[PDB]
Amino acid sequence: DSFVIRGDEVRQIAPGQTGKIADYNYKLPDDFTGCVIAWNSNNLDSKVG
Amino acid sequence: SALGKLQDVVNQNAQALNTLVKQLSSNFGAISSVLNDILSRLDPPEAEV
Amino acid sequence: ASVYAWNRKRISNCVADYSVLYNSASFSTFKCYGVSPTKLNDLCFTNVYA
Repeated sequence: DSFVIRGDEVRQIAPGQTGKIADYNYKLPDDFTGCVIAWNSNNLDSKVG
Repeated sequence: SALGKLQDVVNQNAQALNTLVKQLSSNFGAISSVLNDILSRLDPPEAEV
Repeated sequence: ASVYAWNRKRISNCVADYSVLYNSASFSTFKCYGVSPTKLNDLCFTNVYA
C-alpha cells in the first residue's frame, strides 16, 4: 500500500496511533504484521510554487 | 469450644473464600485492579497488556 | 514560560473537547501514557494541570 504524507505524520503509520492520518486516511491494525517503509521525496513531490 | 473440630472446618473454608475475594482488589502489576477502569482508559493495544 | 520556571494552568469546572487537540495538525509530538485522548471524552477528572 503506497501513498504520500508529510514528515511529521510518518509516526502515525504504525499500530495504535491516532491523529489525522491514522484516524481518517490510513489505519493499521493493532496486531499489524508487516513492514512500513518511508523515505523523503522532496526532490520528486515538491514544487517551487 | 467442644465442637471446635467442626468450627475449624467452617472457619478454614470461610478464610479461603475471603482471601479469594480479596484477591480481586490487587493490581498484580496492572494500572488498576478494576477491569472496567482499564477498559475505560486504554484501547486494545496496551489495554490487553 | 522558561522550562526552569514552567507554568501550570489548573483546568476545572468546564467541558474539555479533547478532539480540538488530537485532531489538530499543529503538533509534531502527541504522546499519552496510560490513557487514550479519545476515551478522555467519556471520563471526568478532579485535577487537570496543563
